Amino acid sequence: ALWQFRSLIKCAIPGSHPLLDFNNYGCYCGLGGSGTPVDELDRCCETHDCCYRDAKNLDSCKFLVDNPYTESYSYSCSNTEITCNSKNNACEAFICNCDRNAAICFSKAPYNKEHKNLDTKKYCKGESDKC
Ligand SMILES: [Ca+2]
Ligand SMILES: [Ca+2]
Ligand SMILES: [Cl-]
Repeated sequence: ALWQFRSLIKCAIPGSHPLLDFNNYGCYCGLGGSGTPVDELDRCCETHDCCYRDAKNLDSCKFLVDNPYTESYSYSCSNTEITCNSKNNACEAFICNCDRNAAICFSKAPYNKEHKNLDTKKYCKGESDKC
């Protein structure tokens, strides 16, 4: 679930505010995206979206017609470390892992505040590079 993803971000990056910080950043950090990623953190967000695309192609997820953004899963946070409950079903487990990979990628990527709230219409028009 989207709110859970943001919780994962807070876990890996306690020093941040998932919404104000990682939403409306670059061309892909936020709901969907387009164009060419502006930087490493932006690439993390692009990758994340493609992860959700892959999820929808999983057998289990297909049958569930599950929506990555609203599908809830079980996770726990421990000292900056994220854990996706092994009891989540295969689809839920793939979605949680997508979010987990994203959160970790964010934590490693440098944050460039000038990439915040870019004009998608004058910096992101076009198609994604991958997926
Ligand atoms: Ca996005
Ligand atoms: Ca669920
Ligand atoms: Cl598509």
